[PDB]
Amino acid sequence: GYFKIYSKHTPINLVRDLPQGFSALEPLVDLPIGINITRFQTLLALHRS
Amino acid sequence: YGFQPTNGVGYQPYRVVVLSFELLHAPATVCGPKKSTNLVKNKCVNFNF
Ligand SMILES: *[C@@H]1O[C@H](CO)[C@@H](O)[C@H](O)[C@H]1NC(C)=O
Repeated sequence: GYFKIYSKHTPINLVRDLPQGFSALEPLVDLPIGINITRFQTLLALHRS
Repeated sequence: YGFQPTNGVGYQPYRVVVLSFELLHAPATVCGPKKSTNLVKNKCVNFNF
């Protein structure tokens, strides 16, 4: 019943393929709310102009 | 209701709030703090950090 989100940002230069580097991910946020998530989506803000 | 300035006990407005503590499957989330004592050093003690 806890939703845990870990995050990490890193400046990069290469275009497409994921770099052959190493970096851990810190614990960022915990949510003590119980849900039965099975599927997830993604949100974009297209240039409506 | 018949609230009047000269109404005695039993007819005056009574403000009543009822608190219901439910303990369902979700983790408990409402309760008070714990008293923290003064910190000591360099003495064989016991602690609940
Ligand atoms: C998910 O559903 C199961 C049964 O379908 C239930 O036992 C469980 O508590 C649910 N978890 C949630 C809603 O976070």
